[PDB]
Amino acid sequence: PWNLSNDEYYYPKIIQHSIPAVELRQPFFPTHMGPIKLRQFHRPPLKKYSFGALSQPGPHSVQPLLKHIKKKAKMREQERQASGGGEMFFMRTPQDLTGKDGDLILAEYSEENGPLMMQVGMATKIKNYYKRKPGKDPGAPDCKYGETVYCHTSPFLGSLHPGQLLQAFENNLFRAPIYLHKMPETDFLIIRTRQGYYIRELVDIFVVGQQCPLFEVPGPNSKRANTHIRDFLQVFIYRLFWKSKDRPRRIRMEDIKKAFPSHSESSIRKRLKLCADFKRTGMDSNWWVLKSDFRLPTEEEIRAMVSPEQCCAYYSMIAAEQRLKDAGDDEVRTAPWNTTRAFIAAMKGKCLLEVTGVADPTGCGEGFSYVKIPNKRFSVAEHQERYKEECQRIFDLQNKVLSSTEVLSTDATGRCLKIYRTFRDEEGKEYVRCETVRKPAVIDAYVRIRTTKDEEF
Amino acid sequence: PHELESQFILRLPPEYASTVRRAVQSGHVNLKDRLTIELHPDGRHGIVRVDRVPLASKLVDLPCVMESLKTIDKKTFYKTADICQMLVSTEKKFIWNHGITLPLKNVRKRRFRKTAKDVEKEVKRLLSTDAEAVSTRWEIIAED
Amino acid sequence: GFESPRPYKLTHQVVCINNINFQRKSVVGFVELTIFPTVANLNRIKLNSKQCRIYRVRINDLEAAFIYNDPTLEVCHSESKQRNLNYFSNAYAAAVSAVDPDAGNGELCIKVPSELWKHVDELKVLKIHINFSLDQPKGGLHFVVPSVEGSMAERGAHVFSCGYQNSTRFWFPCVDSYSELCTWKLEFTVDAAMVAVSNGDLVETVYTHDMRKKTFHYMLTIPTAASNISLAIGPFEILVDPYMHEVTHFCLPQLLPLLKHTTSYLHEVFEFYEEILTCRYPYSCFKTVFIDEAYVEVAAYASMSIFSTNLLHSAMIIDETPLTRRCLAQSLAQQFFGCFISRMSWSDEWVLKGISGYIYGLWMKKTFGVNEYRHWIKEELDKIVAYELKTGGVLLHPIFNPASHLHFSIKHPHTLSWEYYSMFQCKAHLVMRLIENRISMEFMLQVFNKLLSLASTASSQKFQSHMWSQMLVSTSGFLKSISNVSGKDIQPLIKQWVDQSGVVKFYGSFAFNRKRNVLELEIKQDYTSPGTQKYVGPLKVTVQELDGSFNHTLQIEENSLKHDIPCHSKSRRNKKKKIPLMNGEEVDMDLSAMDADSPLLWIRIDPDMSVLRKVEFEQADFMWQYQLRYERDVVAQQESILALEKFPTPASRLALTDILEQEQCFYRVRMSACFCLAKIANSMVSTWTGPPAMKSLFTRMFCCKSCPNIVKTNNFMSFQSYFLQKTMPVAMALLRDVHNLCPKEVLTFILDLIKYNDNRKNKFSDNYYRAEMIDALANSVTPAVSVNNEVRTLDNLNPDVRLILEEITRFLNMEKLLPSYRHTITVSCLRAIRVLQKNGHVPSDPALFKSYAEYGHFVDIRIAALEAVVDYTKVDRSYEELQWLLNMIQNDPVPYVRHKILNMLTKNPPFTKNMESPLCNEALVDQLWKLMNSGTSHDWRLRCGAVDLYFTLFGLSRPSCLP
Repeated sequence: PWNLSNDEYYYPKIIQHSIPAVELRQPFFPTHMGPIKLRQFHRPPLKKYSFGALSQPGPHSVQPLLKHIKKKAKMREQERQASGGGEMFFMRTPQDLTGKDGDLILAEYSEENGPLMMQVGMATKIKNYYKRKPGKDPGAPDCKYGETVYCHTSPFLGSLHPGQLLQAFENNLFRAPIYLHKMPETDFLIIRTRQGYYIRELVDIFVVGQQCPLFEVPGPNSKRANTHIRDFLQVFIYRLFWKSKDRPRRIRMEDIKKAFPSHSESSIRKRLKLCADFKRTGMDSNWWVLKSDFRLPTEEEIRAMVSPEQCCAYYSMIAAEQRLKDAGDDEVRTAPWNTTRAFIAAMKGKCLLEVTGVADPTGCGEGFSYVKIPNKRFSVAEHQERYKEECQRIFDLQNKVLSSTEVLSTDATGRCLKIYRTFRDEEGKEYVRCETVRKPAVIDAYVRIRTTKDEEF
Repeated sequence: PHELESQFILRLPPEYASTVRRAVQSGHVNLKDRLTIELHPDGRHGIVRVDRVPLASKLVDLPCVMESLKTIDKKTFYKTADICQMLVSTEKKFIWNHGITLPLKNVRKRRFRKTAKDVEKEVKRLLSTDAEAVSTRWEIIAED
Repeated sequence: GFESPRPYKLTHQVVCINNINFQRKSVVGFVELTIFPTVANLNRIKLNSKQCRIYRVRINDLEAAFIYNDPTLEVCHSESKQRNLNYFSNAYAAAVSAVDPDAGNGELCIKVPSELWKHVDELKVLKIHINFSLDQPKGGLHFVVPSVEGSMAERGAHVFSCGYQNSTRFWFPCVDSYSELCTWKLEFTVDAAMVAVSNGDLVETVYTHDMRKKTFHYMLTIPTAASNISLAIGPFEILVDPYMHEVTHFCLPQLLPLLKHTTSYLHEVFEFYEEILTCRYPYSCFKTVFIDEAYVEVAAYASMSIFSTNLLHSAMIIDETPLTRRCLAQSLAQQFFGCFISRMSWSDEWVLKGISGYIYGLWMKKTFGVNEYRHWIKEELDKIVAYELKTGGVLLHPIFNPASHLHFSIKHPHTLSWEYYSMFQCKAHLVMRLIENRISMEFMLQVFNKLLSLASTASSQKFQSHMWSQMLVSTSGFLKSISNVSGKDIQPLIKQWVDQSGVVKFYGSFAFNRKRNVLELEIKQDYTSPGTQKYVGPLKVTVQELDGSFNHTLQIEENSLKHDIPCHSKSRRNKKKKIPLMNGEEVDMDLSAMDADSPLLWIRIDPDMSVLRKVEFEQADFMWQYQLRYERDVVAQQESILALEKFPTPASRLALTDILEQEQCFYRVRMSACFCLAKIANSMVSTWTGPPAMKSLFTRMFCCKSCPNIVKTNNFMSFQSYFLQKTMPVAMALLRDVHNLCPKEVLTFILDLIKYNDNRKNKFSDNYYRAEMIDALANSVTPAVSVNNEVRTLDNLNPDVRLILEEITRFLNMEKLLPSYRHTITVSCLRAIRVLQKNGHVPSDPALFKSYAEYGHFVDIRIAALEAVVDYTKVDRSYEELQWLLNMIQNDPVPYVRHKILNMLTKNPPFTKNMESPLCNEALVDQLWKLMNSGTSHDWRLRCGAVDLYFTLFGLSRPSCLP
């Protein structure tokens, strides 16, 4: 008369990226990110060029690109109608991923540092979830972008109202509610390259709400973390062997040491031990030639080794590692391995989440917090219903605040550190400098090195 | 090799924004002569010249992260670049508190969770001074 | 593209029924058809009619001449001395094809008058007004008139339209094909205390001028076929659904609370079928009628379903809630895809049956869980491989004989055997699951939504079939819509599993090469059996090694025998680490039974059931025990239980006992482990150490802690230990001692389970648990030691069987005063008395079962008693009991009982063709040939059952026992 299938004990629980993205090519998916590049993660500064037309100082004309946009769109439509008229796959080259062509939209994020974030070259879809009205309904309010789907079971934490259409970014990484806003009347988009400036207008900008993670970010020193590091290094080594023109395929070690400089060379040797051997003398000297019995894997096997979403999860982990490391348990709970594990476990029904907490990326009552609470004088329906209603309330507050077009008005020891320094001036002198640090941030970082260097003996 | 393109947002005064918008939607190369951009070696200062009229510019850091997403069929969207900087035309001064969209205003102050314990660089300079020294004396102090 | 086989197109039909006389079992009425001729010189118009006396026919208010002849009344001539079955099957196929409306033919041939020829050549409308009368129908309308006195509403008399496929010709003249769609206007003048339920929406209900009768007017604007039009007239209690308000439920009087509880789930079935498809329910109303003496357990018509009242249960009845729930669900699935989207030919029936069964399986998956879905899919697949290896094969989509390996013609639904019809629907929904496996489930639901959306844009036009044929699906249109939504075509899969009629047989054996660390599989097919075919596609195999579960795809070409797959490490035996499973979890395994040199723990050939297959894999017994314990798939646990019966080692007893003790195992696996443990315990007698099997486990799970032999008072609120508790003594009674007699420790345990049963405290009934206790008492009966054929009297009774006989006498007599839910204890006690008679305990006398097989009893008692009489006339070679059964086939009021008697006499035949029996006269051959030819001419299901009985008894050639 009921379920009676013990399903939680037996079963406890489409996106096509560009060919530069699924092949993990090194501008788009970096092999190594240093500390200053991990602090500027997904916020790349405007670099000064050393050679090129923009490297020479002076005024530089921006160039309109509307003949280029319509020429490329007409050319892609000719390609599509020559191939039978169906839907085609166009992003096959890195030069397809420029902003100079196609219909660009912008997508702004509500959180400062999301748990997962797409790299350049990866695809996402726009799904318009539309819950019909009870009984008769006119049809989904039509939307310019995305495809419409009728959702009786809400994908997000809250539930859709009857007759409410909600757009969302959907990919393998996350699923997040987006809200279309019109652009400001003053802002244009300047694409600078080495050759010059180019200008587009923008008309559509989405605001992306709190992400619902679908991929689990690994923890630091995890088994999945070390497995991804080893597999990424192996894929890079195989693609360097494929790029080699020598008839016995051969690579150099310091190419891999340039790509992965934080790696100890014992690990790189370990990856090269099987599939290569070092020639010291004769021909191919100081090269790692490929073994003659070793079949180098094909392109689809190398693609099946590492996925781009695993690289995004690893980049999220190491960026969060840097941010936590720079900021000296509440912060550790807000780390994406914890929050992604909490949300995916909540979606399997393992556990519940306190929707008000410190993992809240807003810092106010808006938005959720993905940290695990146990699912346990009611100990069953009361807790479950309370969690459910708080989830619908937060989902509905966030939707309203984000889609608002209303204008918003612009708005322990108490001990300092003092250091005495003794130095020798030119000729003969012994001046002593007493310097006082009143910044408690400078204090903490300063002292921590001494205490470490005091133990480093 | 391939270098990731660097896109930023240019904000103009509203009358100059209307002239630049009309010249962009027209599409001639006449706009190329009319609109120029000179970035100073400060890195956070510039002139944008609209119709040969100089405007003073500052390259500021945006509080959220934007991403340009191109499409061919308006159903699948491919990420092309990350935008984090804006050349508004008319350090703490080079940080913008508001976001571009209307719901995101005072985001850095209100909708951003702040966790706290430049400073690291100052600590490195202090360590270098201690190394170049001979004798170092330290005491956590009180009010003085 | 659909081109009609008829030279006319039917637009509208009015069916008016007056004078439904229940005393005389008679209806009078007329029928007015509105046809547009498509060819000039139409001359004759051929309509379908059976059992109706045609009074007059007027075409455009001009008197026309008709001629009626039905070749299916007497298929072969009475004075032909042929007695072989191939002659009758060809003559019956030709007779059904001569009345087929799917050709141009028909039974009533009306001649167009001469003055209308200038009206028919330039193609203008013709309005044909036939008025008819059913004098005392033997088919079509079934009159259930009880013999209580009072008014016809006070005694509970009702009529309903019975039959399967195109059987609407049995109660009004029509074009009885699924391809002739028209709009409908239905008027029924019934008594004032009765209600007439039919298809469409009820536009009004007017009184007659004496206020003693009232006319129900129905209108059907969605163009349906004549075969989807139904009728139920009776004194029904009306109940509007309190959740969905266009759905009305009709029951027989005094059964309103059962109707309230039973039909309270149906709104969730509606919500599911409208949430996986994206079309709403196409009809404007839905009506569920619950009736007595039903033809089938569930029939689905346009905007209407007719169920039997035996599905109605109360709130305290379990073991009947899922069965009634899934009957409602498959009626609604056929509402979507058998009645709205109809059939273009008799071929393309597999499309509709497959879509209905497939979406009903998706409902079962969401409602009862993925594990119940896998168990159901496995039992359907075992059913079809048993039937196809037994006799030939089921051929979905034949081309017009295409299947000559079987004794009937598959050109028409009314010549099919009933077991073939059941296996046809079963294979159709499994092939649709295969199409979902090749082309993913969301694309499959998009195919179904595209078909429904074409049909619903078609359903609102008024053009007479310019666009109404988009509501008819074909095979080519279905494959084209699949190719439209996915870009892949399934033509190899369609060519293999639809057009070819066979299942595959796999024999696998492995060997582990320790030197090269590979696993050498050896898979060979038996393709020379009569039911089999050769598979050349890819094949998935899942190997569980110590490093985890890995899937491999094997290419099994014709000349292939050895497949070398690679194996992983064995470093999880160096350290104790947990071994990761098929899902994401990992467990601790006891690796003491595993081989030291091989890492692989178990192998499964085709785990996802992606072909229609029967696998015979040769693992080692420890691999079967590991697959029983630690697998996260219920079909693999079931197949390991099935394969552990050949290994009676005590490690397998420990494996099944650990499965039985384990909650968080699926309950139908533990119910199988009971019977497997009983078989293993019977095979290792003179080795078994302690008590009998499952007894200590029963006292540990279901009895008191302070009293081991007193059972706990019944609390059936868990629904998994209820099923396990009621199935464990039934398996425990199959225990046997060294003397081949059931031990007196298990029989005493079952009798103490019966005595100490207290059910005054649970909210559920006890009828199924007590009925299973009688079944456990019947399982313990071993054959008696008769000496010199001694007459079985009361004094020389077994001392064991006297206790059993006292208990079943007490149970049957208490059922006579306090009856159960569906007389489950009567059925169990009649079955147990037949068990005691089958051995030499009770005298072999059929008079008790012949008294329980009378007309006034409940139908479950009737079919249990008739099963006992069929078993008696098989064992005792009784001539007069066979004549009793054949007479009951000829004249019984309930046609379901006649079909069931023919079915049971086919399954348990009194003799086969190989046997010499005293019941092989020319008289019996003449009786059964007269029953095929005449006699069963009114049902289309009794005639196929008589053909099946003649095939089982005498074979395809000339009856041998004849001059």
